[PDB]
Amino acid sequence: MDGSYAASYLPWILIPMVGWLFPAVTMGLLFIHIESEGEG
Amino acid sequence: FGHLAVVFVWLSGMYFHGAKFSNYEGWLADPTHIKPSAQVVWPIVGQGILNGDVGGGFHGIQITSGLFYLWRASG
Amino acid sequence: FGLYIHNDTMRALGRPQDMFSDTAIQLQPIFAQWVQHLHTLAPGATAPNALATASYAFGGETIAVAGKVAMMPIT
Amino acid sequence: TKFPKFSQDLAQDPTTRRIWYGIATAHDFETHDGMTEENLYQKIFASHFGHIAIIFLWTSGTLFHVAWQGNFEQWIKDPLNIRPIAHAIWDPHFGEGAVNAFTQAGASNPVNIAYSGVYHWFYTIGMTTNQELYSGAVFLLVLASLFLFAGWLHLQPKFRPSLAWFKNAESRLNHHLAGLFGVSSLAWAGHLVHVAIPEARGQHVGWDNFLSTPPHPAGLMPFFTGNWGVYAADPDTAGHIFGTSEGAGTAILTFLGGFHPQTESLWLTDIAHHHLAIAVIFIIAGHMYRTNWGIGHSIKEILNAHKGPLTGAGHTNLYDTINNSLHFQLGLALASLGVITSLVAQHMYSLPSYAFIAQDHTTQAALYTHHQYIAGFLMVGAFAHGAIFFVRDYDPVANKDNVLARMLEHKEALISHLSWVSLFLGFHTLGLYVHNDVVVAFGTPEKQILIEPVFAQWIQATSGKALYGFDVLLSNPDSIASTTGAAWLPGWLDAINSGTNSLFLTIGPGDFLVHHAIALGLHTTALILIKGALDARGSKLMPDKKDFGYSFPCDGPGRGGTCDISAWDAFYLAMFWMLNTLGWLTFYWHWKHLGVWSGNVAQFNENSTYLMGWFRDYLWANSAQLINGYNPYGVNNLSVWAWMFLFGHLVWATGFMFLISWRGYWQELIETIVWAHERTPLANLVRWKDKPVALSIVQARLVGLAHFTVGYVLTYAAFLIASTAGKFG
Amino acid sequence: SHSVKIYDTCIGCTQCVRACPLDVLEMVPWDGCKAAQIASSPRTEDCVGCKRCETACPTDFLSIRVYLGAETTRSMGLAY
Amino acid sequence: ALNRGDKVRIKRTESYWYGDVGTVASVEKSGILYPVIVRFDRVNYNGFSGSASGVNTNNFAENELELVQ
Amino acid sequence: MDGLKSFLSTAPVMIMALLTFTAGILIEFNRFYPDLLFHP
Amino acid sequence: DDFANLTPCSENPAYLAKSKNFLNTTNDPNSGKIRAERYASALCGPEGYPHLIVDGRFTHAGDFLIPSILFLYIAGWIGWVGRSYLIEIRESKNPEMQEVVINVPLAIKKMLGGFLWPLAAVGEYTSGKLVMKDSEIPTSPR
Amino acid sequence: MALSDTQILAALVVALLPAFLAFRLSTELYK
Ligand code: CLA
Ligand code: CLA
Ligand code: CLA
Ligand code: CLA
Ligand code: CLA
Ligand SMILES: CC1=C(/C=C/C(C)=C/C=C/C(C)=C\C=C\C=C(C)\C=C\C=C(C)\C=C\C2=C[C@H](C)[C@H](O)CC2(C)C)C(C)(C)C[C@@H](O)C1
Ligand code: SF4
Ligand code: SF4
Repeated sequence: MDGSYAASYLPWILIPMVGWLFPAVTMGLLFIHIESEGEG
Repeated sequence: FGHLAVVFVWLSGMYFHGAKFSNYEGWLADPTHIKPSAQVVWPIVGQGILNGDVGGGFHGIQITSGLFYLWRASG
Repeated sequence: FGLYIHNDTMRALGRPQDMFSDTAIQLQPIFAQWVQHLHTLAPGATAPNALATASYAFGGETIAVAGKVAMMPIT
Repeated sequence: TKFPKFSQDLAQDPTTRRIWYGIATAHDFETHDGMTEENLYQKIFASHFGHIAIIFLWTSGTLFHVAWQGNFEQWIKDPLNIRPIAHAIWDPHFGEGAVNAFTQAGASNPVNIAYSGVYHWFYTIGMTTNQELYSGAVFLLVLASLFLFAGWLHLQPKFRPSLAWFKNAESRLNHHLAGLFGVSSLAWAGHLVHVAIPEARGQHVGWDNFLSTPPHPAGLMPFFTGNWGVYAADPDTAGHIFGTSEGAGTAILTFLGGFHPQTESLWLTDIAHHHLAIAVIFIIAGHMYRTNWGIGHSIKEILNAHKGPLTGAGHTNLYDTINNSLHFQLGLALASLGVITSLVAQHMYSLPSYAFIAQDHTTQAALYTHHQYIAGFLMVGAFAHGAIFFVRDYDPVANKDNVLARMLEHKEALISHLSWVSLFLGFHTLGLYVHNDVVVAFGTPEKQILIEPVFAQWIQATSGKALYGFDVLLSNPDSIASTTGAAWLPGWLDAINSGTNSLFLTIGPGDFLVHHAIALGLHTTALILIKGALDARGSKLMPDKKDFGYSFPCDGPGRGGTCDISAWDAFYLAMFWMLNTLGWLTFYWHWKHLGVWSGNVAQFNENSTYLMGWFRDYLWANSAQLINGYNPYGVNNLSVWAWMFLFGHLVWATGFMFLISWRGYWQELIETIVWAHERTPLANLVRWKDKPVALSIVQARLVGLAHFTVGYVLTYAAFLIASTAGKFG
Repeated sequence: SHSVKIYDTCIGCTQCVRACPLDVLEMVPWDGCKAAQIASSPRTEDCVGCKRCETACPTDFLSIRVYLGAETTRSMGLAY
Repeated sequence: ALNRGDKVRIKRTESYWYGDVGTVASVEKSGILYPVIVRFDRVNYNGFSGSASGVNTNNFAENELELVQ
Repeated sequence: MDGLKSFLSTAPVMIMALLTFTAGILIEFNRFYPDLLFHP
Repeated sequence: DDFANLTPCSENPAYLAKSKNFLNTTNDPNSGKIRAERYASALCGPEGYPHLIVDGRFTHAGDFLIPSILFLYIAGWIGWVGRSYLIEIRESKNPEMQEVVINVPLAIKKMLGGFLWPLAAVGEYTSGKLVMKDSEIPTSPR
Repeated sequence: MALSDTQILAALVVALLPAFLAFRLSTELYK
């Protein structure tokens, strides 16, 4: 899974974060916020 | 009783249309070369093209209800 | 249905070796094949007074009428 | 629970519905708890800033990805033989066959092929190297940052605009007409003259040397002395080769008309004079309304002065109605934008402006379909938000006896006559199609009812087309209209009479039938939308619909049953007709242009008069390569399009489950599942925070429509792209 | 919870009261109709919004209306 | 004013028979908000889903009806 | 009988009788004069 | 010199080539020949099929006009007889029952009087009882 | 010519700024 464009290593780390890390992070943050019973 | 009468009318109609408007007698002589057919169309607005040739010089709608095979097995 | 979708995706991704196919991961209906084999052997000893099988769909010879296949084994 | 903070009614809901409706009513700032008009307007201002910044970021990303992983510098060397590249592919789930299939357009890795037609646009506007694209992307990043900061700034207490500022119509119109439209158009004309034209004539000009390179040999002397004709002398000859100095003229403003002989597109100098002239006109228009110097018109007096003895109060008090209602303004803007988008599509497929874009058929088809679908969505939204205005912001006493209130006086007549015209179109159009189908099927295709599109051909003749031999107006050389010495006529007549372009395509009976079908679809969709908007206030079944809001489920099974009675439900019904009409439109366009491009117009002309020809010669025939994208024998570059085709055919069907099955069944099933979870050991340790309930009726309708529309769009896009790419791409 | 409102066109036919399955409505003496009784909704916190009361009203349009508002456990008819 | 065997036109503005013509079946003594009883040939939408018919009678005030006869 | 007369005059019998008459008229006319695309 | 893209079917090579194999619609074997000779009068495109022109010119009045009057007369007949029967029924103390159980004597009597529907329509319009006043028609709340 | 690694990295660094500004704008709009 290699490319000839400049800095070919970027999608190797950027896509997983946009694929796994960022989605899970915002998923958990939003889940915590919507069930936050601190106020109304 | 009424539904039985209706079904009887339907069966008698099938037999009549296979007796008068069918090539069963022709198909019986040559069952492996003639297509069964028991519906014939009046030529009025071009639907006579539906009366395609089913073999043996007979023109009509080929039937897939299997009445011909039942009748042959029935003697 | 996920089996069908998984096969579709594997084929679309150029990975036919990861599919659920006879040339790949196989899901053989072993019970159906076994009962077919049993019913093929029925005329021999399990139903001795039977000349041939109940239907050639289970297995055996290919019965063909005229130039067309009437019935043959269905693997 | 905290979310949603803007509605305490939803925040106290124990069920999961609170999670759903909280999203649904999130951006409905009017109904939020403790909302004032000033806060509403300021929040809307900031949100609009955000959408602008998002648009700029999206454009910057397009530019950056094209510059990074594209083949722009290779494409300009051969625009008619090299596929443009959209972005690189990095899919770990890929296999060897897909990697081999997608390594296309001369790339050294899996990569996509662009179909937005942006390579042609970038080539035409002047940019030719990757560094220019990168600089544009960075500049757009900076612009997005500036607009985001502006949205933050005009939200601070020291910078929040007052309510009187928002309701200033005259100043807004003056600034947004003279400045937003006129000045931007003038700047674009200056960009074309100073950069784009010299670049297209071979002379490289950029930020480094545009200060010492005069666009014309005579700088500002003829312009200031009134001798403007100097700028129109020595145009580009017919032998000019784009991007080179072979056959290149020196004129910067011409009226050549027609198309470039090589690029099959409009001359750049024509675009320059066009945008300059419209800039002047817009600048003049922007000095109309009185703001601070006494001079200028005032909208209120103009509206109140145009009365009439037949309409009663005429346009009285309409100024207050439009100014005080944001939904009225939103509906007007959406209707105008939809009409303009339709115009963009129609005048852009037939009058290409970018070099070598008429020869890239796939991008042309994609652009037409895309902007037409956008126009349809906007036109639906205009009527939807107008119905919202009628429900919420319409004051009967203020608008008493004027045009707005008088619409509701003869609304029954409106709906009646619109129903009649829709039925009249549908009956006698489906009848003709079915008659042709039946007669052709009976082996006698000579009894078909074929009506020549007489009026459209007459219009084409009046514009100059001489094929039909009507000899009227511009087609008649003896007429005065063709003997005025217009500079555009010799080129325009040459362009229209050629059969090598889409400029006023030849038509026949099939085009007649399909245009009348499109008319049926438009009138029926308008019927649904208009009936919903007019009955939103109330009807015989529900005299007090306004008290129940814009979107409510029903009024129960009583009074005979009231399923789908809200105005929201009228919009929901109209969306399907919009999609169907767009499908008819795009099918007609695509089949006609497939025939045009392949040169086999005879196929369409013969087979478009009966529906079986549409079924067989268009759908069945052109799906041969699409469905073969991946095969038991291998995979080719159309594999992704086949997969998305099936994906759309699946999502479309999935929408039917929400559209047909309704709430009670799923509610009872969820009851059973809840019992099962509560009675299962090792699972009672985990319990839900929100009681699971079935989706509400309106939510179900919306979700079904969403799945339906997504499947529709994806299926048609996949089929169109695959068919055109296989045939010509 | 939902809001149940009763207007002055009621004729004291008690059909709305009988049709209510959750016992939200009631009858209170009045002087605007022959029956000298009018419907009342003292227990709207139990109403679910089944609109049977509206279905049973015989007057032109309705002397009783149910506007669905904030949804609680009782209003949503949840047994879990 | 209105009495037995009459022909009046409705002006309730939300009734099913708004603008329709009905007959005054009877009227009663004072103390009633809508004492006039008017019956109509056509039936309204009243009734459960699938009901055979509706309701062809109602009560109106004296100011909501105009005399036709 | 009176009942038979009333039954024969019900809506479905009337509409189907009229449809049969019209269909017969059209079919006979097209039998004798087919392929009538316009008044010559 | 109109319709330069259209040619008469008499000298259209495609129509002439395909007209010798016209199918016989009915049991009469000459139906194909009759159709072939009758369709030679109209205008054919390059596909060999006749076309209709409805610009309003009276040379092609057979394409649309004559059938237009022919259809309009029948449609007016049907509408007028239906409306008159409905109006007469409306005063029989049970209009709905006479709407499902057709009053065959009255029905046929109204049928036989529909050939004068244009004169009756104009007489009704002049007499003012063809169209009801807007104040006498029920309307939904605005 | 094709881009360089430093060009892509500088583009990322520049795009960091609109991310921060959008975060501030979203937080301000949430109020
Ligand atoms: C909206 C614009 C846009 C879009 C749709 C894409 C799309 C893509 N980029 Mg990309 N990119 C963009 C702008 C955009 N780019 C800009 C402006 C930059 C310069 C900073 C980059 C720099 C960049 C790099 C360096 C790489 C990609 C890669 C990719 C691919 C992997 C998915 C991805 O974005 O995550 C990874 C990429 C990022 C996280 C880049 C950040 C995205 C920009 C800066 C912000 C966009 C925000 C957006 C407007 C939010 C919309 C909100 C909306 C959902 C409501 C994908 C094709 C990867 C690739 O080519 O894989 C094959 C990769 O390695 N991009
Ligand atoms: C198992 C199936 C599978 C999977 C997982 C993928 C995965 C991927 N493919 Mg892929 N592909 C597949 C099958 C698959 N493919 C098949 C069968 C084909 C045909 C042969 C292709 C053809 C193909 C091509 C041609 C390309 C990809 C690309 C990609 C990548 C896109 C990056 C991405 O998703 O970030 C971006 C993420 C999104 C855009 C999210 C969209 C979906 C969500 C649900 C929408 C968001 C809704 C909502 C607002 C979310 C709120 C926020 C959320 C956090 C809660 C990704 C790695 C692209 C690539 O490598 O470039 C990066 C690319 O160009 N694929
Ligand atoms: C010269 C002064 C000036 C200028 C330039 C603007 C400019 C703008 N104002 Mg504005 N405004 C002004 C004075 C001005 N204002 C004054 C004096 C007031 C107070 C009375 C306001 C009050 C005001 C409000 C209340 C709002 C704005 C908003 C906006 C923005 C809307 C986005 C837009 O229309 O751009 C995009 C559209 C165009 C540039 C033109 C439309 C496209 C044309 C019609 C057709 C297409 C042309 C072409 C074919 C398409 C390009 C093709 C190409 C891509 C290939 C825009 C940037 C809105 C906002 O929030 O923005 C921040 C908003 O809500 N203004
Ligand atoms: C200028 C554009 C514009 C603006 C500012 C508004 C603004 C508004 N509209 Mg409106 N509308 C518009 C265009 C616009 N609309 C158009 C074009 C249509 C036609 C479709 C509508 C139809 C419409 C209706 C029918 C309603 C509104 C309503 C509203 C109001 C609040 C609800 C809302 O929009 O947020 C909430 C919006 C949402 C929850 C939408 C989320 C749905 C997402 C976007 C679908 C995404 C699909 C999915 C991601 C696809 C994945 C693909 C993947 C698989 C590849 C608000 C005043 C509502 C109202 O009356 O409130 C007063 C209302 O009932 N609008
Ligand atoms: C192919 C499917 C189809 C068809 C034919 C129709 C047809 C119609 N719709 Mg509909 N609709 C459809 C799908 C369809 N719709 C879908 C999927 C939706 C989304 C929910 C809608 C939403 C919708 C709305 C919201 C509205 C309509 C309206 C209409 C009518 C407008 C008149 C018209 O367009 O042509 C004229 C009609 C036809 C050509 C259809 C008649 C065709 C038959 C074959 C004629 C012959 C009768 C036949 C011989 C009877 C035999 C019975 C016997 C065998 C038992 C018409 C009855 C509008 C309406 O009522 O207008 C007054 C309206 O308001 N429809
Ligand atoms: C009288 C009657 C009724 C009622 C009828 C009513 C109330 C009718 C009302 C009509 C109204 C109010 C308006 C009518 C408008 C008609 C228009 C605008 C006609 C336009 C004609 C055109 C555009 C002719 C076009 C070209 C004319 C030409 C002759 C060629 O072809 C070419 C071609 C097709 C271009 C019923 C319904 C009750 C019952 C019926 O049986 C009879
Ligand atoms: S059903 Fe209606 S009229 Fe009867 S008591 Fe209830 S509110 Fe009053
Ligand atoms: S809606 Fe149902 S529960 Fe509520 S008051 Fe009416 S009948 Fe009772």
